[PDB]
Amino acid sequence: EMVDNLRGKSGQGYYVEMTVGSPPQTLNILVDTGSSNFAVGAAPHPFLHRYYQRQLSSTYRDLRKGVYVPYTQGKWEGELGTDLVSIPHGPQVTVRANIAAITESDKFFIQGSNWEGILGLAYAEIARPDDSLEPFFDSLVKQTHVPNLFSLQLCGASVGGSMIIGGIDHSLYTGSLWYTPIRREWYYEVIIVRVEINGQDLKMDCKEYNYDKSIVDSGTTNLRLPKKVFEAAVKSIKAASSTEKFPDGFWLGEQLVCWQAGTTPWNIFPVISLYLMGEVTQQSFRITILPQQYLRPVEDVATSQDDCYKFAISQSSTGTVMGAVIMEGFYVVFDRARKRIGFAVSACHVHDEFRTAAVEGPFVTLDMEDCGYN
Ligand SMILES: CCNc1cc(C(=O)N[C@@H](Cc2ccccc2)[C@H](O)CNCc2cccc(C(F)(F)F)c2)cc(N2CCCCS2(=O)=O)c1
Ligand SMILES: CCNc1cc(C(=O)N[C@@H](Cc2ccccc2)[C@H](O)CNCc2cccc(C(F)(F)F)c2)cc(N2CCCCS2(=O)=O)c1
Repeated sequence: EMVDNLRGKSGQGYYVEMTVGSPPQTLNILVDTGSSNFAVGAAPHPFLHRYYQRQLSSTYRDLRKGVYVPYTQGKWEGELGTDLVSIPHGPQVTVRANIAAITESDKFFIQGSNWEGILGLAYAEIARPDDSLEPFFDSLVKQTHVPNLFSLQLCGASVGGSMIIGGIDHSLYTGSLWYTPIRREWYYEVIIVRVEINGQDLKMDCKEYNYDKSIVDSGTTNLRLPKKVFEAAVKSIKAASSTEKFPDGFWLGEQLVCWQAGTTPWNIFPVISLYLMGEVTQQSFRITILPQQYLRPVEDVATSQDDCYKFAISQSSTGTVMGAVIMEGFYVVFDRARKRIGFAVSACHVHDEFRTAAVEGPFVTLDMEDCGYN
């Protein structure tokens, strides 16, 4: 019943159907492993087709406290309250949860996205205004018998996939699940120990990859990399693809790259391997990313004699973000109960006739260095 319960549009997040209030008001809610506030449009906005109407809910309780959340992209402010929340195509559970009723926003809501709010699935430590505001998943686990785990299978304008709450769906992946420790419970923080491009080690001190943290973030589109890592990665991708030359603006995400329909030269773009810390000392596994992931298609009927793409790798000053383009085609298990994140090749994994996304291990290094930045 939970399979294929996610929809989206490319670059605009994946959402699940939810209800808030009693009687239930149906809203589409963006699934975000990169924050911890459950928030819903609660006043008219140019890009909202619908919004939460507190006055129509018998079960609403105002908490008499405002809240402000600035993301990497977008920001909102609203009023805290609590109400009943359900997931019609999730576990047949309903919980009373904290809800931020958004009454003002700036570059948050997206024209044509089909979602009206956001479900922050990370830990209390990064909830606003502070960690006493219990996140939704914590409320769900406490109030129901749901096991303390969820999994996301994001598939690659319309996109889809599945969120499985309280379990692992074996029909959604092949091969082995490989686990990386959640380093600290705030974001879903993990450790990258090695990066390869086109099979060639980037050859940096591994702490650089995690300056100042690395996170798994379904709510962010791109692979985001620390400046020094971004610059080295762009250099390596440019070199591997040097049979064709693209404008500087493409590499900065300012510009599209386009080819005649059906002729995208995938083979000239390299594979990227991120090695994630294993559960055992100096052991790791790698997830391999194809250009079908990091060249994000941009749908536009005006450009449709062509296939056009945005470079979905960008610079960060706040550490690494493994966003949606990285997660797509993997089955990603957020095993909160065992403080670990599992990766496997998903049922909707990306591949062509030459190459495929992969999750492979184990790998061993003799280097005794801790790759964590702090
Ligand atoms: C899905 C919408 N496209 C993008 C969304 C976000 C982003 O900030 N996502 C946050 C949720 C969100 C979803 C939809 C619209 C707007 C925001 C996600 O929560 C960020 N997670 C890290 C974070 C950063 C700062 C504060 C917090 C806090 F914890 F919530 F406070 C979390 C970033 C982003 N990037 C920056 C542009 C250039 C492209 S990008 O991918 O590099 C593209
Ligand atoms: C904090 C829980 N609010 C509420 C919980 C339930 C309830 O009975 N939940 C059961 C599932 C359900 C889903 C949708 C409609 C009706 C029922 C659930 O199976 C009960 N689980 C045991 C339980 C009961 C009470 C408290 C708790 C708790 F875990 F301690 F919180 C658990 C109903 C409810 N209301 C529905 C609108 C109209 C009035 S209401 O108060 O009855 C508020």
